Amino acid sequence: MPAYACQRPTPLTHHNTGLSEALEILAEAAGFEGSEGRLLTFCRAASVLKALPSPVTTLSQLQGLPHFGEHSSRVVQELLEHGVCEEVERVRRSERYQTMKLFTQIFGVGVKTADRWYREGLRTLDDLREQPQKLTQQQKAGLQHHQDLSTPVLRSDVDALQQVVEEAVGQALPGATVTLTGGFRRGKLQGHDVDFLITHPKEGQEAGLLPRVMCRLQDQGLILYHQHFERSFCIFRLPQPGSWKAVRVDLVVAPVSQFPFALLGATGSKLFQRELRRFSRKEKGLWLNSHGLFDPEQKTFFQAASEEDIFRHLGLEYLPPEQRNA
DNA sequence: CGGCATACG
DNA sequence: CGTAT
DNA sequence: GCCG
Ligand SMILES: [Mg+2]
Ligand SMILES: [Mg+2]
Ligand SMILES: [Mg+2]
Ligand SMILES: [Mg+2]
Ligand code: NA
Repeated sequence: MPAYACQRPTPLTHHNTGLSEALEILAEAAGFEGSEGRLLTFCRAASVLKALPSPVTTLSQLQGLPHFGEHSSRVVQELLEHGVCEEVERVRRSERYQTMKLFTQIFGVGVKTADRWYREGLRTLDDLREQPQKLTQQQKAGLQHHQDLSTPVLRSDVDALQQVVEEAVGQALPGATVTLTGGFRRGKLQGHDVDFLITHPKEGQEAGLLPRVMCRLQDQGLILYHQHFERSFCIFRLPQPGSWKAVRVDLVVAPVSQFPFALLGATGSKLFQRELRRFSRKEKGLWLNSHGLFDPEQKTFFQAASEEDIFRHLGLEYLPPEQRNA
């Protein structure tokens, strides 16, 4: 088992679901307390289990696996022996965890804002609605639409949204293309948002595109919220039988020369990209981001034509999106 | 021990 | 500060 | 919390 998540296939569904979910609870709780190092380790340990070819049934099977030390091993041991881990259950039922989870799930609210509100004594969404002076317009949108945004987005919803985005993109810039990214490109059947990447085959033609797209979507009555650039974080109005629902949609524009890097970054998973960038810098001496791959010794950028190119240039076996579910 | 991904709105 | 993968 |  290699130590970096980008060195091993990680499928969407796997053989250690309960064990990984418990470790991910501890990762999430670590983040609510600002402990980014412990969040990473618990996330990494969870991802190792997702990469295994069969269920862990005995503690001996953790020996030699990366990112399993005393703490993550004890969690697994308790789950295997009793079906429950006391630490995990204590976190799950704690007022701090449940409220930070509730608050951070609001669009426009992060850990720092949620923590401040928690310390001020706030606990519920109605507590927040009773004091709109404390809210940004973004938070107001997130709170107004919270119920809809808590409902899973389905793959049928994605097809409908892609068509309306393509329509607006086609008027804004003929020949521009729309690619589905994020979790749905990795094969997820549900999600909490839809992610798209837009480019144009002629380098430079994509300049100024996203304002033109957003203006056209807003004119069509499809935009319930947006920030108004090259990234937009929108709430869309999606038709439903006899009504509609609010859906989070993210749009990204990249020049075609950067498209492989932007596609790689936007396809994720989040942990996969963190691990890939860590691997690039620490093992290969190259600096990876959503725009390119930089050799800081020669001061040159690697021209990729495909994701396959990028994996080859990092000396990694290629992984299709469906195997990047770290 | 230091390090833990990286960018844009 | 927020957002995203 | 774990790795190198
Ligand atoms: Mg997504
Ligand atoms: Mg998104
Ligand atoms: Mg230390
Ligand atoms: Mg997200
Ligand atoms: Na949030």
